[PDB]
This record gives sequence, C-alpha cells and structure tokens, in this order.
Amino acid sequence: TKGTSSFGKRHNKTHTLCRRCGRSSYHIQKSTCAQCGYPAAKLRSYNWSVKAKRRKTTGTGRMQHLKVVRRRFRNGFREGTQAKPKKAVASK
Amino acid sequence: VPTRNRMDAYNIIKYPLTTEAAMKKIEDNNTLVFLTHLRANKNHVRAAVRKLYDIKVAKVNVLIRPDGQKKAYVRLARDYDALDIANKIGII
Amino acid sequence: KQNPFVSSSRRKNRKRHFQAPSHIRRRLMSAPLSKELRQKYNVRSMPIRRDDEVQVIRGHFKGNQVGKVVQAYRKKFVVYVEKIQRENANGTNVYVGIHPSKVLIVKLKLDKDRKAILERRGKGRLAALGK
Amino acid sequence: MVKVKCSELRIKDKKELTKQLDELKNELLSLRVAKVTGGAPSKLSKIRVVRKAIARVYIVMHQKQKENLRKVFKNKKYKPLDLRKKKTRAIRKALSPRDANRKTLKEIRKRSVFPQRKFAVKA
Amino acid sequence: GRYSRESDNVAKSCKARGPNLRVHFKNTHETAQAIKRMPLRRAQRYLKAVIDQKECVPFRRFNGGVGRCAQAKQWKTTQGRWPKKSAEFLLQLLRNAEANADCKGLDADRLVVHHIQVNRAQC
Amino acid sequence: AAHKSFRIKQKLAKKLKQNRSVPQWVRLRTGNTIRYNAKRRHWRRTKLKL
RNA sequence: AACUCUAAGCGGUGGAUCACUCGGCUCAUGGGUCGAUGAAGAACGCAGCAAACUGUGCGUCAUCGUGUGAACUGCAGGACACAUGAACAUCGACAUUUUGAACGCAUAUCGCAGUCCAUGCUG
RNA sequence: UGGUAUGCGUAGAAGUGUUUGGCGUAAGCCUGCAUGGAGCUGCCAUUGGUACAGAUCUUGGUGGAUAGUAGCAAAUAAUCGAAUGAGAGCCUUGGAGGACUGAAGUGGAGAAGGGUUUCGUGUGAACAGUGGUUGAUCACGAGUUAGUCGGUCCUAAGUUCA
Repeated sequence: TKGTSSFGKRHNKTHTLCRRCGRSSYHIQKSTCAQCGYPAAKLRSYNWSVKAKRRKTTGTGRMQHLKVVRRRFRNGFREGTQAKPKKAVASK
Repeated sequence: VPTRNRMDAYNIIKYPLTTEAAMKKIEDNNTLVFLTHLRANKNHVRAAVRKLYDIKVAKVNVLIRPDGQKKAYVRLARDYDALDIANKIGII
Repeated sequence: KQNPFVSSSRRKNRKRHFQAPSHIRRRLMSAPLSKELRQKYNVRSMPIRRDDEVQVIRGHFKGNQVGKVVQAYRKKFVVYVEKIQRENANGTNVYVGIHPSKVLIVKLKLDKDRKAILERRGKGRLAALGK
Repeated sequence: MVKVKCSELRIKDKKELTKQLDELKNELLSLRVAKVTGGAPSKLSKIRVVRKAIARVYIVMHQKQKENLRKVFKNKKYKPLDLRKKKTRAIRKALSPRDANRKTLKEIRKRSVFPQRKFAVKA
Repeated sequence: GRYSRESDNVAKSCKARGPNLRVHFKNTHETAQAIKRMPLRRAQRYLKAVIDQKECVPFRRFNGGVGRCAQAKQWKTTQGRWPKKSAEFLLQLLRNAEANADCKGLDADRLVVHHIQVNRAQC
Repeated sequence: AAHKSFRIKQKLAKKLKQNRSVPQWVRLRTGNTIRYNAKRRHWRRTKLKL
C-alpha cells in the first residue's frame, strides 16, 4: 500500500544540522556531509558544481579579517602611528 | 595579555525578569528571578547575587527560555526578605 | 576629463552623488554666497552650516523669506529653513525641502574652522585669475 | 555624565581606572533597572552611553597594559605573537633584507672590479 | 468618483459605490437590473420583499443552471432566485445615497434610481 | 523532539523572533521598501521542514 | 420586453506599450594584498524602537588613533560631549564570540576529562 | 549610429484610445480629437538580438463551460434556547435536549515527529473548499525551574581513525 503510505512512515531524520555549514545535510549513518565533506579536511568543492562554489565563496559572509588586509597592503603594513601636525590643545 | 576574566559578577546577571508572574514569586516564595548569561553555571549566579546585593543565597534553580536566555530563580535565606531587596534594586 | 582616473559615465556618476558618504554630501549641499558676501570675502560658495541665513532664489518664494537653517538633512539632499513651511490638509506646517543649490547664504557663521575655509577660498581666488 | 574622553583616562593611575570601571558598571546596572519600566527618559538612551563608557575605560587600561608589555619585550628577542607585526603570513617568512642581498665572495670580486658604469653611444 | 454617465446637471443627484465588496459578481448584476429605473421607495420595499421570499429577482443574463421560480412571472421571465447577500449590500448603498440626498436637501419622495452599474472587482 | 536538544532549541528560538510583524513606524522611511515583515514563518504554512 | 448579435462611448478587469534606471553584460587598464600570529565559510547574540538586509562580537549596528567639522532621522531616548568633537571616511592601536584546516577527546551530547595559575566559602 | 534639417519639444515629448480627414495596389503613413507628462523624429549613408498567429511554442492574463452546472454527500446529527454582536443552526457559550465514540476510545499519557503549535488578552480583512463575534487564524503578552526522569555514562549491532 506504500504510496502516500510510503510518506506516512517517514519519521527518522537521515540528516542533521552541519557542524561546518548548518545546511542540514550530514548523514548520521555515514557521519559525512553531502556538499561539505564533514570533518575530513577537504570541503568537497566541486568544479562540476559551479553553483556550489558560488554558495561557499568569500562574499557570502562578512569576510572580516581579509577585508582589512586589503587596505593595510596599500599602507604597506606599517605598525606605527600617524598622529597630528598642528595645535589642537584640549583644555576645557 | 593575560586576557581578563570574561565572566565578571556584572555580566552574569543581565537583568531582573520583572514579568507579571515573576513579581508574584518575589512576594510569596521569596525568590529574586534574574535573566542570566548562558555561560552562568548556577554557582556563578549564587556568587554574583551574594557579591552585588549582599544576599545569602539558599538554592538556585535555572531554566532556559525559548528566547535563548536563562532565567535563574534564586531562593534567598529566610534572614533576607525579597520584596525589600527588589525595591532596593528599585523595581516594583 | 582628460586624465585616466576619470568617470564621464552616467551610471557611475549617479552612484557617486546618490550614495554619497556624508562628507561628499556637504560638498554637494553647498550654497553660493550672496553678492554682498562675495565682495567681503571673495568666496563663491560655502557648505551649509546651521545658523546660516538664507534667501531662496527659486520656488514659490523666488525672493525672500530671510530665515535660518534648522538642519541640513544630507540624506534627503534637502535643507529645511525656519520660516518656510507648506500648509498640510491636517493643518500641520511641514518644512519645504529647499536644495542649497537654490539659495544665497546671506550670513556666514564664523568659527576658526569656517574662517580658515573662507581663507583657502581667498587664496585660490588669486591663482586662476593669474592664469 | 559627559561621555568619557580617552585623554582624561590616560592621566589616571591603573588603580583609579579599575575603580572607575566598577562605578560605571554599577551605574550601567542602575540604568538597566530603569530599562524595565521604559526608564525615566521615555525610551532609554543613557544605557548606551554608559555601556560604551565602560568599553572606552577598558581600552585605555588595556592600551597601558599593551605598552607596558611592549617596553619590557623591548630589548628582548622573540616577543609574544601579538606584538609581532601581523602583516601577512607570506611576508613574515619571506627572507629578511639582509639575507636577500647576500652575495658569494666571487660575485663581490666580479662586481667590485666590473660594476656597470654609466657610459654612452654614439654620434 | 467617476460614476460613469453623470445624469442631470449633477445638482439633482446623490450617488454611491462600493468596491471591493465580497459578494458574487453576477448576483449583484441581476439584482441591480431589477432596481434600474424604479422609484427608490418602492425599490427598497422590493428588496425587502426578495429576502422575505414574496418576490423573485429576475435572473436575466447569467441564466443557468438556475432552476425556476414562479415569482419571476411578474417580470415575465420563468427563472427567479432570491440571492439574499447581494440584495443586502445593494440595500446599504441605497441608504447611503438617501443619507447623502438629505444632506444635499434633495426631495426624498422624488428619488428614483437612474443608474446602477456593477462591474467586476479583482479576485 | 518534545524534549528538544539544546542546539535545536536555540535555532528554533531565533526563528520565533523572526515571526514578528514589522514595527509600523519603520515603514515610513525615505526609500523604505519594507511594507511588511514578509519572512513570517507560520508553522503550518512554512515548516522549517528538512 | 429580457437575451443574443453587431458597432460605438464610459466604467472595470489586466499590465502590454512608452519614457526612465544607484543594476546587469562585455572589452581594456593598474595592482598582488587569505591561513596554526587560527582562514574563507557556518552558527550563535547584538540597534532606544529591528524581524531581516547590512554591520558587528560579549567592549556586539562598534571602540582607539587620524581626517573632516555638525549630524542621525521613520519616530524618538539621545541630539549636548559642534573649541578638541557629531557622523562618515580613514582605520596604522585594541577587541574580534561559538566554530570551522580546527588542534585534549567527542559531536541525533554546547558532552566529558586532565593540567597550571587564580577566586569565594568552609577549615 | 555618423552627418544634417542654425529639426521638434514640458506653451505638452514619446506613448496610447480613437465613425477625424486624406495618401499609397500594399507593406504602411500623416493628421485631428481625447488621455499624457519628459523627452522625441525626418532625410542621406552606416549595423543588427529587426517586423509574428501559430511551433502538443514560452511566459503572463482572460473567457464560454459556469454566479454556477461538478460539487462542498461516508462516521444518523441535529435541536429548544439564554447571552452577545454588524451578522450567530454549528462556530461563542451555559441550561436543556437527541445521540456518537462505547475504555482494544474520537478517552487519559508518551516516544519517533512537530516547533511556539501551549495559554491569556484583543479579534477584522485574509484562512477554517460554508458562515465564524471564535480558532491550531491574525495582532499583543506570558509560560516549559529537577543531585534523585531522560539525555549525560556504558557498551551492542556497528562506527570514526592514528
């Protein structure tokens, strides 16, 4: 009778929330992500899956550290301080 | 560094709940109910309450809200009456 | 634009003025100095500073309503001036949006900052006349 | 209240700075107490001013730690990782200027007698 | 506004509309038709009669599969229905127009409906 | 489920916050495209599902 | 009559057509600037009012320093600290969560240890 | 698109409705009138993503079927009737009254699952293929407290991998 009835016995979550990507695609039984190769060094970023890379790429996230690296390059990675050529006394 | 201790007595207690049901528990059961950090292990809550507000804490029972926050129900020693202390914190 | 850094391109220029960070927005939101003030300081224009008296050279008012700028609302690209308001159906007097490129600045606030900028404007005034 | 300047902090001893952190934190809490009722200035801004005041005081005391560490580790080789010029990974390992200019004894002879001299051709 | 035929030097007239009102597109068309060019005072009495099942509204355009009612033989057509919800909304808008008529100081007795036009609103 | 793992409870809890109808004073902003909150997840209309 | 047919006027319905566009596309030009000094990406919590976008990390819609020099703005708490500074940029000093190469071991568990330093309580 | 008519133009462009008048065998053109609001065209050369009725074409919209024809019919199924409201057979509800499932339950709990759905308050449009003041709706708030129950821990089938 396994027609809609085949849908009716579907209660057992095969995939749970990815530790790497939250895309809910990690196989309990194989302990491995479809897509994002779950704790086996490589993320499985396929060049056949052009769209997959597009999701996984830089720019989908805030790119926090690396954005600051770009501006510092133009500064020629200087540690110091520019400060102030003229007065400028803070008194009340 | 060294990196300063990231759970001060302050941070542990974010707010008092002040909700309608929570206020009743001050009156009747002598409990002061606080919104707490999800990092606060109960024993954090006791320490912080004791230190900030001078109160001897008897027991602490801790709930997680479906709003991703903690509620800590802090039972006070019978020497300290709740309702005075709530209004020392300034909140009716 | 003869130099290679250089957008004549319509789409790019529209990025610049519409999406303008507030400091570029001041430049855009400059108003020319009154014929009086042009004799005194030899300055074309200054970027609107709150207590500046203003006369609106266009729409509906076309000469006068000698009033002081409440705030330069740079994100709306609009300047609101005290005494210049449009009657709403709900009796509520709401300020008329006045672009500073419609305006004469009649009175300039003097700060050490403001004077220095008038002075920059004074010094360059000599140069291209020379040229 | 008048939002703390960094300049005002920097005169003060570290003991006074830590002391002001306690006092601002008690004030932050008293203002959080107000926040419940929709606190005395109808929507509560003052809570933002004081939270950011605590941030600024923390920073000035941290910068004084940071320079304290820098002056101790000054004259001392192998300074802690966060004092080391976080430039980029590649640049750090990319051969110090001394150790790029290094020329074989023979190359010094070759160059010493025959350095390319600024001459000319022709009519 | 634009009542779409504007009757008599617009000083003699008071008007009504109602879009989007959630009543059956062509029930309203057919009830409208039974009111058109009829004295208003009689017209309300006819609409009251419809709901009281004394009289059937004649189902002229949108004929099928409307069975049959004896009570439409007054209007010479075999097929009548009592479509109560439609008749109620036309009633409300008649009373609005009469209320508007009193404001203009139009003579109550001499109100005749000279136009009803029902058009289809967005589904 | 019925007693939800803590990771699940945090994700669902954030989702409950999303299900709120936009403050109506934000709708009045200059170049405000926001008419409504439109990502309102009503649990028997849009699950979270899978 | 009604309806139907045919045409026209007017009203609907519907979004074609036009004109616009802070976007797209393609070619050219300059530069080389991720990561165990803990990345890119993910999750999580954050605005006076936000639920997202965007921004950020527990100092959470952002902080130093620096530049400019008075906004933000929907409503407002604020606005004050416009002369030492708003706010935006610069962003070279710091912070930079839980993670993820991901590093004590695990992960339908935010689960469970070991170690050093340290705090309160009891002694 | 190059050139040009020192072209037209917010004093109304283009667009478009049009028993305006006319031209050409036609492809098609102009003009009037109404609407309109911000830009546009003729001519000579120059290039094409260049003209549609169709492709069981595509995509969006709309008819006749049909303001109603299928139907909205299994589990009898209500009903008196008080309260309220804009409206009330149900849904709001008491009292009342016909019955239903007939403790192997349409009950009383939980797992697997759900994810705020629970609950109070407000209660309108949309939704409940019917109404609907009421709801698992919509809006606004609150609520899930453990040393002893589970997770945890442990191993199994089995797995992650130095």
